Parts: sequence; structure tokens; C-alpha cells
Amino acid sequence: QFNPYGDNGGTILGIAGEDFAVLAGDTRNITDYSINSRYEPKVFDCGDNIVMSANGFAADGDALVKRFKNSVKWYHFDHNDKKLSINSAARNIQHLLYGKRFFPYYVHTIIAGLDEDGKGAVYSFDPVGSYEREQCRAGGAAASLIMPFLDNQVNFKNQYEPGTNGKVKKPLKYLSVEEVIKLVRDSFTSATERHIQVGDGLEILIVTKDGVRKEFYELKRD
Amino acid sequence: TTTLAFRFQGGIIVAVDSRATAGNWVASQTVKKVIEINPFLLGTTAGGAADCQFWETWLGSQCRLHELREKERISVAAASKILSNLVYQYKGAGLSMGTMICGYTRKEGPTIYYVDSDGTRLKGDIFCVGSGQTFAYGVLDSNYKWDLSVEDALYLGKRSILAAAHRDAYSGGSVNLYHVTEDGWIYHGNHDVGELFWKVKEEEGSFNNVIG
Amino acid sequence: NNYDGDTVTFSPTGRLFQVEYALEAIKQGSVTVGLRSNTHAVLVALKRNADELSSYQKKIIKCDEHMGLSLAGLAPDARVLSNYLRQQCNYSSLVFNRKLAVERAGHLLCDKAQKNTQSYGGRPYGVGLLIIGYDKSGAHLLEFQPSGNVTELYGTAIGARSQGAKTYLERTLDTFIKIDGNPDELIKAGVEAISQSLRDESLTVDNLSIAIVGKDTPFTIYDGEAVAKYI
Amino acid sequence: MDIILGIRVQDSVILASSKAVTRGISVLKDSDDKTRQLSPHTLMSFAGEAGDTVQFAEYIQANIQLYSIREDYELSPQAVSSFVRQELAKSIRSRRPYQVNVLIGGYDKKKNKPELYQIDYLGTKVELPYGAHGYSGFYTFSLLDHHYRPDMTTEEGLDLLKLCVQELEKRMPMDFKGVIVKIVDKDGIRQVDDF
Amino acid sequence: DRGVSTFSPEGRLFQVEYSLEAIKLGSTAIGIATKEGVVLGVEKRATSPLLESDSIEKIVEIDRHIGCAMSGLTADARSMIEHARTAAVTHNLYYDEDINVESLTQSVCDLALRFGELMSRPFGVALLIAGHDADDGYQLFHAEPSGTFYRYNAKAIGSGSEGAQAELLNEWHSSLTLKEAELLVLKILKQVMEEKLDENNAQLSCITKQDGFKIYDNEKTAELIKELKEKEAAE
Amino acid sequence: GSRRYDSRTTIFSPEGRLYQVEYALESISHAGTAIGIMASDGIVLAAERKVTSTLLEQDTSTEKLYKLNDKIAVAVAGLTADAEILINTARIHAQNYLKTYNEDIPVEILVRRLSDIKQGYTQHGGLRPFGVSFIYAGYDDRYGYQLYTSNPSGNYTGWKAISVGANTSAAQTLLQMDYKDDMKVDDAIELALKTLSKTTDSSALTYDRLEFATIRKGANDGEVYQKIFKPQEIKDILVKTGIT
Amino acid sequence: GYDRALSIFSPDGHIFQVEYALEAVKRGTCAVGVKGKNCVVLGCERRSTLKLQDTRITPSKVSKIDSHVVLSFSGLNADSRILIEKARVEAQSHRLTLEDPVTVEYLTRYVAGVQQRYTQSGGVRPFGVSTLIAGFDPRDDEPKLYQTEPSGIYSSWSAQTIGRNSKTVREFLEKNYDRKEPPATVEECVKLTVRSLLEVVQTGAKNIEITVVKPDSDIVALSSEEINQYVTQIEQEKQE
Amino acid sequence: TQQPIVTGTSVISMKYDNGVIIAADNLGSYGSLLRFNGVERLIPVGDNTVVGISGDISDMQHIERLLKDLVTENAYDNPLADAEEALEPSYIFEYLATVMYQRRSKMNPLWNAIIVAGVQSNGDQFLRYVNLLGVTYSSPTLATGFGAHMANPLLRKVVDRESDIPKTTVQVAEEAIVNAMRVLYYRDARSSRNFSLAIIDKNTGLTFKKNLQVENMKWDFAKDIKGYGTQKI
Ligand SMILES: *[B]([O])([O])[C]([C][C]([C])[C])[N]C(=O)[C]([C]C1=[C][C]=[C][C]=[C]1)[N]C(=O)C1=[C]N=[C][C]=N1
Ligand SMILES: [Mg+2]
Ligand SMILES: [Mg+2]
Ligand SMILES: [Mg+2]
Repeated sequence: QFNPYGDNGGTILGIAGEDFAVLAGDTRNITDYSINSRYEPKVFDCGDNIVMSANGFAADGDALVKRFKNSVKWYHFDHNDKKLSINSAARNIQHLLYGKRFFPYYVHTIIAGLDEDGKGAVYSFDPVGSYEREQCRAGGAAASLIMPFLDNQVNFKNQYEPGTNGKVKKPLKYLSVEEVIKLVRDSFTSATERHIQVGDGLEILIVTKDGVRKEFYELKRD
Repeated sequence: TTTLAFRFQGGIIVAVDSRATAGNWVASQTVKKVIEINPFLLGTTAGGAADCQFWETWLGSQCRLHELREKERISVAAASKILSNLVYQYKGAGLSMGTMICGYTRKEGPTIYYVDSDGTRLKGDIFCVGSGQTFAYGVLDSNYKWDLSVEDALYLGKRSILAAAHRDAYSGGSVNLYHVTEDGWIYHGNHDVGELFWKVKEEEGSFNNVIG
Repeated sequence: NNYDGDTVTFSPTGRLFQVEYALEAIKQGSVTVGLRSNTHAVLVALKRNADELSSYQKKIIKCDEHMGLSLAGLAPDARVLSNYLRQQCNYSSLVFNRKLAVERAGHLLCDKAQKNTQSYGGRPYGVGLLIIGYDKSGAHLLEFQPSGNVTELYGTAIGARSQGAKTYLERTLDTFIKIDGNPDELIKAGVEAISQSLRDESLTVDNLSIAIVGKDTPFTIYDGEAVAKYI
Repeated sequence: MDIILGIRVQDSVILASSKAVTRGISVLKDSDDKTRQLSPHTLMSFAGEAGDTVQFAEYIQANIQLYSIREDYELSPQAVSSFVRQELAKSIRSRRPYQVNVLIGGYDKKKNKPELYQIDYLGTKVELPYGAHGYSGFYTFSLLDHHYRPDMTTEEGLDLLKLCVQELEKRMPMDFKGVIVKIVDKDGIRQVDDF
Repeated sequence: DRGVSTFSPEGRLFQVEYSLEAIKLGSTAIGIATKEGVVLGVEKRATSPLLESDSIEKIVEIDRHIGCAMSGLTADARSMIEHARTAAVTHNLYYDEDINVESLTQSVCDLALRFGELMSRPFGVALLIAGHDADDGYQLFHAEPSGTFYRYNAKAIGSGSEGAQAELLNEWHSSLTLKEAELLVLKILKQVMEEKLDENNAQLSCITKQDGFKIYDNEKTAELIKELKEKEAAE
Repeated sequence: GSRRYDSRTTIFSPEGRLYQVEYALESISHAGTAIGIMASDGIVLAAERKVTSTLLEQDTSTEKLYKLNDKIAVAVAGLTADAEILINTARIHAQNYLKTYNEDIPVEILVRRLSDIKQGYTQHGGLRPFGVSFIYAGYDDRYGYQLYTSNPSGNYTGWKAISVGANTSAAQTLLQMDYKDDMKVDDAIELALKTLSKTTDSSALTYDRLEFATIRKGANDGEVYQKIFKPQEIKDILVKTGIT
Repeated sequence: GYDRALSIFSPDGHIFQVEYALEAVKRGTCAVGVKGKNCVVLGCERRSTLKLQDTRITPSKVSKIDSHVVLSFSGLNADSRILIEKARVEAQSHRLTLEDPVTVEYLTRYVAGVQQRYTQSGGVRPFGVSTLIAGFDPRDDEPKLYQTEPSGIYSSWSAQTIGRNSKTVREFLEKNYDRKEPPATVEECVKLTVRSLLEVVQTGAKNIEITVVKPDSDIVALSSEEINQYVTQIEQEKQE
Repeated sequence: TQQPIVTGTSVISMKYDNGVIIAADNLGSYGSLLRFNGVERLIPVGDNTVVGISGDISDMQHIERLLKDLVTENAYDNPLADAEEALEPSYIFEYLATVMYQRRSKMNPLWNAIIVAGVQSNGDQFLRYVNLLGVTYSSPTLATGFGAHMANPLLRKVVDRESDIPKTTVQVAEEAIVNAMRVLYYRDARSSRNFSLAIIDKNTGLTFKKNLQVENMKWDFAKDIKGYGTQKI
């Protein structure tokens, strides 16, 4: 019997800052126990200061990104070159995903950018289009490894202040872009160690009011 | 998921948990399981996240079109039936939805309709829906009266979700409270279970089984 | 006379009157100019208003990052045809990862307009288009007529009093073609060309509409105070 | 849903239908009315798969009400039962059949006779002095075979119905939360509020 | 006979030009756009005194931020309004935002030329579409059965249009207040109307950013009519 | 294109009349006269065959009176071929109703259905209307004995006594004169034949130029019998009433 | 399919097919609608050219759309049946989905929308029918009376007439009907409706039909004798 | 949905400093039967692209006809068909990728794995993979089937990352490809000795080599191998 789905591995990570947002993803692409590519870009600049990644089955992932990029283009044509806001992009993506509710895009989608108040924004989707704005989200194969670490080190979960002993929580101080990139790099290094589908390279897209910047880092190739 | 809604003297109380899971994996603790359809209509979500959220968001569009065409707000009966008739068309296709449509109108008063993906549509005073519904029913049925104060009714709803959040593995995160009156719904905050449990345990003297 | 009731009828001299009547709608439309060099291609359009309270009807439409057109005649027909071009440009990009050639874009418009001139029930398009673009073979300018005839040109003009601008470009042919790597001077030549078609009225800030595409220049439209520089 | 009963006596038809609605391990409601008035002298009770039951009942209701307005005339119970049967017979060979069993209790004003029709989801119609759908008949038919007489009064019919419900409450595993009883006679349809 | 989509020798569609003549016979509708809001006003024109005038609905809500006034064969407007409302709500569903007034107008105008031998003829009604969005602010559009739409600072359509438009030419300026616009619509309506203007045979409405689209009560309009009479008698 | 040759069969005149309906009625006015008379104990249907021949096989012929079911019959005035199309549709409709409700179709419901079909041809489709007028004679347990008529417009009305086809003006005046409410079938038979005998364009009214039928409760106990008269039976009733 | 555009504009901006449909309404028998304080009455003319009619079975002029709404008309009889059938279907459909019977305005808007659709659809002619739709909204005691016409425009009326010689009866109603104080009772409303028809009808025998609609689905048609009593009382007062 | 009948095995490829190399054997297998010994599985498109196809041969021949038709269609009303508006490797690939993903979405796939190798207008090396699922990826070395498991490891020792491409000559690259083809003949039970090789260079253009054979094989050591453990004779 023909199986229309496959698993290309990989892992992605979005973190929303106070006036910035990052969307990271490893550059490894796999099937079963083989490496297809050590550098296959997975996070994309879709225009209007929005970055996107659809992790899981790469064919569906590419198809969805391609269709969303198309949606941005036609949004400009139909509405006098108006900038597509991150919240509007998120709702549009829900309809793209739910449109194939009974033959789903087998992907975990994350977009990142800035909201209309200039604050950092990350939105996260399931395969059939349910979405939610979040301060923090990891997606893909090693999501189960990375998310708990982010609950702890980004939202200070289960952390309290010394001397008080469980009475006073650790205050939720904001994180700079330099501080976030450190957490992203450590997240992927840790994931690479214990997950076989994660490695080769890490590509981070940083979104600010100035635009979209890129950073690349080497990961273990075994 | 644990969601409830009940009619009483001061209108309707709606209370939901916040957890979403994929198998044993906790996918989210911050899910909004109450949907603000309009200033007077609320919908609860249980089952498939996308199904509930797509079609209840869609329901709001149909309700808005009704009041544009008819120059009059839609009844809770009509709003609930739009959703039940819609899911009935899809019956067998595999939609997974358990919802309450809660609202107030002049002609109806406070009204709750249970609507689900099998096509079942039921009007009632009390409903609990989701994997932790039985746990919520225990607290609700033993403490429910028509003559409850808004303050006491809210606490009962909050406490019933807490009970289910504790015992049901697929419920938890936090409690969202709503209070629906003659003049519309009123949000009453997000209540983290991690803080609410210990607060209730100490003040109420309950959960003596657990050590704190 | 007896042979102008529909598009499916030749006259005794072999003419299609409904097509000719559609051509007449273009002559009633406001003037628009097109011209190009080797590096850039420019559209200049005189926008028309209903009255002093009204806005000035938009004349230029973007089809892709590297292609767009200006219209003269029935604006809704230009919307239908420009929408078709957008789709065809988009099909080329999605399926072949290939920017649509301006020459091929003209061929597609020709064939679409033709079907409306040979079939019963329908009608010819009532608009003329000037398509500019920059593709793998450099800058291009096309003139579309709703008869189906599409023509590649160095420069041209369509609409009311368009003969004046067309004569100017015919004299200036050797000069403006050489304006390479200088967008402002190419626009100047286009603004000076459209000025030959003006009577009574002159080019004001909300009257003029300019568009440009080139080597390292995406198709962009200039309106309002952005064209005050060229007045 | 679960239990629906019917009994035709001298001058009326009595329908009894359970109040429980159960999904999984929870009784969501204990006051559900599993019936629709099709016309002033015709009542239909129903039981089957969730959603299908109400959808079918209301669809039939709308069609009979439409007929009533168009002709300014009430169809006979026999005519209504035949219409319902055809819809179910049509349904059973559809893409997704109506999974609904019904009892139709009506009083024919022309013949001055009560009439009870039992129709299952396949479109199997029978006219009966007493009827039931599901596992109800496995208990109630033996009692009715013994006690039923054709000249019973409405009050005697209700007493015989109480004996059926008592037996069901004793021997059936499911708690169906009692029954709503409705009487159909020459004066129309009314509900027995205490049972 | 002749085709429905036939061009005249002058290069105009016969049917479109004929529908414009039907619109000239219609009751007057006036719109004025300001920085404080857009005002829409109409002549009701009841054919008989027994006709309950409040049932005459020539001003209509499309969304909270978009209103609409009509003139001509008003029955034809119903499917246009239904499409507008659906387009507005559908865009909110797809994009979680309000739809631009221009985009809404464009969607309505796309129906216009969908006629041939689709519907059998063009619409016999013109629309004044007024609204507000965050990008282009307060806007007023005139949607015709030709498929063309012009933006206007002020516009009159219907039987007394050219007379009203000439009056709007002189009166309109960029610093008009909402109150000044309300009175100006009432003034010009009173001028072109056959019967004497009152709260029962004329209707006002407006669209503001804060309160959205609102049809004025007959009690509210009556005061503005009384305020108008006094200020005209003042000089 | 094709528009050039379209007659436009479904349009109004400036006066607000349907051209084709009016012209179809003009056609029907030249057809053989058909008369229906309703009595307390039954209904009579009488009709005149148009200028026949001696070589026409009468006993197997049927151009006027048709059976729709056991309870309902019709008299035809107009194009016979058009009528048979509608008659077969009506027969099917009656059977559809019987299958659905397990009861014989009420007369008016059958009449309304056929009348709606005729109406459709006047409003949409661009086809010519049916050049037919019917007299419906039928019985049901709601209204008892009923007479209706329908015409190409699709409009139908109920009658105590009515004529269609040729000389209806003269025929209706004669019926209006001699008809009474307490009338019986045997009397109605006589009235029908006498009316035809005076309005006929022929020199004399004979058995070979007639079709005749009755719908009687004159059947053994509470039931209804349709009687399509045979040539010899028409000859006998003509002698009985004193016309020949 | 037959797609010919029958309803089209003319040089002077008129749709003649819609206007000729109004002429068919002008030919139709007169129909009148009058609403009182707590009732609405629908009067209808029956032309007495047709005797030997069976009044039991002949299609009545006033048709129930639902238990609380009625519809009368002037114009082509065959056309009216199509509108009535659609209206009846829509009434049941509304009850099924909204779980509430139609308002009189909603039903009118639907019927009017059907009529409009037939003025710009290919291969169809407009309905040669104008309707009077009357009744009471669910759980409401305010009387409702609406009118529709072939073009598809509709509106509410305190009192209105349509059909042949409607100009005359409208003249009567305009001077006799007072808005500040409408017919307070059923008697007063019926009397005014019969009076208005007597300006046009000819004989007051079987030529006048009256139907009274009251709140909470209370609809009844008056008999010949009941109407004849109104006819008798009106003329006896007139002899003065 | 179907099953592949007549099948082709590995297609292998890599980038080098001035272009790309691609290779595939000439076998058309019918299950375990080595049925057809003269099947060309490298199909050139113009003078700048070679499409290597593995998997179902009936679907390969269909794809071959699509590409042939693509060239014909591109020439229509195109004066620059042999110049600026000629078919690029990127155009050819994207077309195939669109078809492959469309066909898998209708649950009726072209049962193939495809590698498009070529050189673009600007001289850039093009090498990208697509298969029956519509999955696509690019890498300095690409291989299908058994080649993925055995050829890639060998080819990646030559070009391990992007920066190794300019350091790799055509002689070194071809040597690595030919060695990989030998290894596949040792170890793939559905391979043949005969193969085709294609080089697309930005300077010297398209070089298509037919009727190549695996040579310099090591088999002599087999004589010393006796029994399966204890046997001495
Ligand atoms: B609740 O448990 O029903 C919950 C409500 C929903 C609105 C989030 N549903 C889920 O958690 C479901 C799984 C499920 C668990 C228990 C009973 C029924 C269903 N999960 C999802 O819908 C989901 C959504 N996104 C990611 C992962 N899982
Ligand atoms: Mg390894
Ligand atoms: Mg619905
Ligand atoms: Mg059975």
C-alpha cells in the first residue's frame, strides 16, 4: 500500500523577546537512518517582517510555506499593498491548514515576528490548524527535549528566590537578544546530543523593527 | 479537558481548564477553552482543538451575519442549532467536538445548550464535558443550588475544575472563569492550578490526603 | 450598420464593428505613455477625475515584482486582464520557478482577448494596455489592443490626444533609448512626452501617475508628492 | 436513546418514553422528551443513534406541518405512517442511513379510532395494539400479552403501562430515569405530568 | 433584437448607460466625508401617506465600520448588500481584522459587470459606501453599475444630484465638523426634495471610529432640522 | 446568433397579457365543446367529437374523455397530443401519491400539480405552452364530487357546471339557466346533451359524434364507479332523452 | 438551458417587462388590507362574471403561509401559487433552523426577494403579482401589514389596496383612515374594509371576501351571511 | 496506488569546482530477474541539464516524454529558445517536483526517485533530488536507493561540505563516482556492470558517456575462503 506521508526529522524553536523575535531550526534533513542533506534551509523569510517554518514532512512543509508566501503576495494585490500583521498571518495559516482537515499537512508550524505594538510575537500551530500565541515554543522531533528546558529557563518555572523557600517566585525579568541566542544554541546542542535526527547545523532568523537578520552555527555531524 | 456551565439565580457560570495533550505529552497549559462569540454568547471547547476552535470562530461569523440581516441579536437556541446542524453535515467524517453554547437573551433568559459532533443538541441547567467531566460533576451536584450568589457560584465552578484538574491526567494548567448575566458575559481571570491548589487546600481544609 | 449587432458577424468589407467600437472606448480614455531604455522601462499616466470632489482614477496596475501595466478605457476590463496576468506570472513562478517573459505575457493576453471576438454571447474587452517589464532579455514595452493585437515597442502612447506624445517619442527615439543607468532622466523624457498630449489642463501633484521597472528596480508606482519632483 | 413504549386502547393511544440521555459513563440529562407532535392528533416517539433521532423527527415534523398548511387539512395517522416509512425505506439504501426507530400514535378523526404504528430504521411498518423498540419489548410484550384487552379505558391503559415500567425498572441494567407519558385521543395530545 | 453586452458606436455599453438613466429617476442620497466622520443622508419619498415611512430602508449597515446608502431600483441593492456583508464578515474570519473600505467597495463592484447571456442585466441602483479604517481613515465611495467606483469628499446621487453636487462644490472644505456636515446634508436634501423636509420623509446616518455606523433616530434628526431652520433665519 | 429566431414565448404584452397563453386559448375556442355538470349523487362528462367520418372506428377511439385513475377523469379541449403528455404525467402523479401515503390522491392536489406544470411553461424555459384546457371530474372523501377546469395559463377554478372549447359563451348561458343545486345525475345527463344539441355547429347531434361519461356513487354500496359510455350506450341515452 | 435576458433596460431607464407585470396586477381583482389596533383585515374582490362556480373547492384568494401569517394578492392567479408555495416552504424551514416562526417582515422580505430575482435572471419573466402580507410576529401583539410588487420592492402600510380600481379605494382609505386612532375593534376594522370595497365591487353579495387575523395564530374567514350584515348596516346608515 | 514492476536501481551524483557529475547503471530489473540490460536512465534536457531517474521504468518513460514535450513547448513563440530563454535545470526540476507532489496528493504517484543535475546560466552548479512523495532536498552529493547508503559515504569523503566544492577537480570527482559504481556492483543485488555517466561543466558543456563498465575489481582473495568456519579443505 502507498503511504503518502514521510518523516524528514529536524527540530525548530521560536522565542519572543520584548522588542524582537527569533525562529531557529536545525539544517539536517533525513529519512529513516540516512542523512539527505546537512544543510537544507527550514526557516524562511516570507515578507512583511514574518518568518515561518513548517517542520515534519518536508513536502507538506514546503507546500504550506509556498502557499503562505503566495497568500502574502495576493494580500498586497487585493488590499493596496497593506502590511500583513502577524495576527492576520496566523489566522490565514489556520485556514490553509484546516482546508486540508481530512488529508492534513503533516507538519508542526511556527511563525515569528512583531505584533502591531512592536512587541515580539510567536505563534504555534498543530497539523490541522489550531493555533495560539506564545512567548516560547519548540517544534518537531526534539520538541519533547527542548520545551521543558524553555519552561524552566525562559518562564522561570519551578524557580523561587533564595531564603524564602518556595514562598516567593523568581521574577519574570525580560531577556535580551544576546541572552535568547545563548538559550537557543544550548537547546540545540543538548538536543543534538540525545536525538539522532538533530545535528549538522543551526540556522537562526532574528526579527526586529529594522528587518530580518540571519545567524548560522555548526552542530555535531554524527 | 474539563469544562462546565450551569444556570443559577445570577445567570450562568462557565468554567474551563487550560490543558492540551498529544498522548501523554502535555502540549499546552495555556489554552483558551472559552470562546467569546459576541458580548453575550460564549462557547466552550472539548475534544479536538482545531475542530472546536475553527467552527466556533466560524459560528461567530454566522451570528454576526444574522444580526446584520435581522437587526436583532441571535437567540442561544438558533446559535446552538447553526453549530449542531453544521457538524451533523460532517457526521461520520471524524470531527471531535464537545461544546456548550452559553448565553442570555430577553425571550429565553439564561440558556445553555450542549452541542456535540455526533449531532446531539441538548438544553439543560448543568453540563460538564470532557475527559475530567465526572470529577467536576461530583463537586457540582453535591453543592449546586438555584439560590447561589455570583461570588459563591463562581467559586463552585472554580473548585469543580480544580477537582478534575487534580484527578484527571488530561486536565489542568489553569482555570478560566466567566459569568454571564442580563448585560453580557464578564471575565473573572486566569487561575493557575499550581497556586490555586495549595490556596484552596489551606483555606478550605480539603485535600487532606495530599501533604503540604 | 446591419453587421454590428454582435461580435460574431463580419461586415461585407471584412470588418468586425463590435471590436472597432471597443477600440473606440480606448480613444475616449485618458492619455497614458510608455517608453524604455536598455536598463529601465517607464510608464507615465494622466489620471482623470470625475469632478473636484472626486479622486483621480488609478491608471497603473502591478502584475509582478518585474512586470506591470497602465490602462486606458474600461477600467473593470483592465482589472480582469491584469488579474489574469497576475495569475499567469504566478503560475510561472510556482510551477517553473521562472519569471514570466514579457513577450509571453503579451501572447497570453492576445489569445485571451481573441476568444471574446469569435464567440457568440460574449463581448470584446473595452480597454487598451501598456505593459512594461524587465526579464532575462532586458527591458520591454508592449502595447495591447482588445482586437487581440499585441506589439513590442521602444515607446508609445494610447488614449485621447495620444498622437502628440507618440510623435514626440518618434523624434526622441535615438535620445531616450540611450538613457541607461539613469531612472530620473528616463522619467523626465516620459513626463515631457505625455505633456505633448495636454490641452488646457496641466500636470499637477494628484493628476500625474508614474511607474518604473529596471535592472535592480522592482515594479514600483509613484503617486502624490512622490511625483512632485518631476512636475 | 433507550426505551420507548406504545399502547392503543379503546379511545386513545398512549406513548411512554424514557427521560435519560447517556453519553459514555455519564447521564447528561434526566428530563429529555423523546417525541415530536407531527399534527394536532398525531404524535411520534423515537429512539436510535445520537443526533439522527432528533434530526429525523424534526424533518418529518416540518414535512407534515407543511402538508397541513398547504391543504388546510390534517393527514390520517395511516397516511403519516406511510410517509414516514417511505422516508426510512429510502434512507436505508442511502450513503448514511437514518439510524432511527419510531412509534407513531395517532387518533383518526374520520374513523374515530386510535391507531399505533411501529416502524424501525429499515422501514418496517406494522400496526399494533401495543409496541416497543429495542430491548424494551423483551420484557413488556409478555405482560401486555397477558393483561391487554382491546376495550380498556385510558386509565386502565396507564395502570398496565405502570406495570410495564415497574418491570423494566426491576430487570433492566440501565437506569433510564423514568418515562414521560403522553396520551393521544379525539381532543388532541396531552402529557401526564405525574408518573 | 440585440445583445445585452453590446457596445454603442461611441464605445459605451448600452445596458450600463440605460441603467444610469434608471438611477437618475431614483430618490436623492447624499454623502459627506469629514475628519470627524462620514455622514450619509437619503430622501425616503413615500408614494402615499398610508405607507409607514420607517419601513423605507434606503440606508443600510454593511459592518460596524462601513455603512451604505442607495438610489435607483432599490430592490436590486439587496443582493449587493448581502454580498458586501458576507465579504466583510468573511475577511474578518480569514484575517482576524476589519476589511478596508476600498477593498469592500471593489468586491461589490466586481459583481457589476457579471451580466450577459450570471445575471441577465446590470444593477439599476447606485450606492454610496461610507466607512472608516486605520490605513486611509474616513472614506466615501460612489459605486456604479458600470463596475467603476470613485472616492469622494462629498457626493450626491439620484434625481436632484447635479443640483446638489453643485451646492456641495461650494460648501465643502477640509475642516468641516461632523455637526456642520449633518446640517449641510439636511440643507441640500431640503433644497432638492419635492415635498417639505421633515424627520419622517428624510433619514440621516453617520460612521465614526468610536461608535461605528449609526442610523439616526427620528427624534435626533428632528432636532437637527430645527437647528437648521434657526441658523438659516439668523441671517 | 440564435437570438434572431427566438419568438420569446414567455413575455408580457404592454397591456400585461401573456401573448402565447392568449393565442393558445384562441386555438382551444375552435376545439370540440366539452361539458361537465356536477350533481349531488354524481358527475357527468359530455363532449363533442370534431367533424368525424363514417370510416372512423368509434368504439376503439378516444379523443375527448380520459381516465386518470379509478376516481378521477378528464375531458379534453385542444391539441390531443399535448393533452396526452399531461395526462400521462397526471397518471404518474396520482400513483406517486398513492405509493407515498397509501391513499388515493385528493382531486384538487392532482389538479394543482397539472396546473403548476402548465404555469411553468408560461414563465420559464422559452417553450410554447400546452394548447389544452381540461375539465376534471373526480371524487374523494374530503370534498366529495368535484368539477375543476384548467387552461394554458395554469390557472384553475372549481365549478358546479362548466364548458370548455367552442361556443362556451352560449353553452354557459344555457347551463346557468337550467342548472339547480338539488339536481341529480339523470337530470344532469339530460342537461348536458340538450346544451350540446343547441350549441353544436353540426346539423344534428348523433351518437357517433359524441363521447360521454359519468362518475356515480351508483355502485354497490359506499364506493365510486367510472362509466365511459360505449357507442351503443350513447345511442340509447340519446333516444331516452328524446334528441333522436 | 434557456438563458435569454427578457427583463432588460430601455433607453429611458425602464424595465418594460417589470412594468408590464404591474399592468397584469392592474387587471387582477381588487385586494385590500387594513390594520386596526389589535387586528388586521384582508378584503378581496370576487368578480361576479363567473357564476355556476363551486365556492367550496375554488381556490380562495387569501392563503395561510403559516398559522400566524396570511397572504392575499392581485394579478395572475397561477403565478401567485408559486410564490405562496415558496413562502410556505421557507416558513417551515425557518421554524426548523431558527426554532421560531417567521416574522411578517422576514416572510415579506423573502417573497419580495424571490420576485426581484425573477427581474434579473436569464430565461424567466417577472411575476405578474403584487401581494399583501399580514399577520402578527411570534409573542407580539402589534399588527403587521406589508405590500410587495413585481420589481421586488416592499414596504409596510397602515392600510393599502392593490388590483383593479385600487386608485379609487386608496382614495377612500386616505381620507377615512386616521393614524392617531385606528379601528380599535374587529368590528370597526372589518366595517372600514367592507366600506372601502363597496366603492368598487358592484354588488355586496358573494363578491366580497373578508379574512380577519388576530394575535397568537387566531385567523378566521367570515361567511357570506356575516359579511352581508356589514353590507346591510353600511347602506342603511348611508340613506341619510 | 500501485506497485513498481520494472525498476531501475541507484542514481548517484556530486558537485565539483566547475560543474556536476551524475551516473546510473543500464539495468531494468523485474523483481529478482535482471530482465532488461540496455536501459538508459540518464536523460539529457538541452545542453545544460541531465535528469537521472530510478524506480519504476514505465513511469520513467512517461517522465521522459514530459521533458521531451517541455522542450517543444518552450520553443513555441520563443526567439531566444536557444539562448536567454532556454530551459534551466532549476526550471526543469521545479516542474518535475510540482508533478511528483501533485501525483502523490491524488494517491497515484510516479514511483520514482529523481536527481536533476545541471549548470545554470550564471555558471552555478545545480543538483537537487525529488521522489514519489514530492520530498525535495539539495546537497553537494546526492544518491538514490542503495547509492544513498553506500555511494554518499564515499562521495562525502571528497566533498564533505560546501567549501570543498572549489577544491574538487573534475578528475577527482569522476574517479570517486566510478569507484562508487564499482562498490554498488559488489554489494547491490539489483545492479549491473554496465553504466552511463554524464558530466555537465560550465566551460566544456555536456559530456555524455555511454557503455562504461566497472573495472579493476578485486576477486582473487575469494580462492582462500573455504567453508563457513571449521572447514579446512
Ligand atoms: B481536552 O482534553 O479535550 C482538550 C481540549 C482542546 C480544546 C485543547 N483536547 C486535547 O487535549 C486533544 C487530545 C485530547 C485529549 C483528551 C481527550 C480528547 C482529546 N488534543 C488536541 O486537540 C491537541 C491540539 N494541539 C496539539 C496537540 N493536541
Ligand atoms: Mg551517525
Ligand atoms: Mg448550519
Ligand atoms: Mg419493526
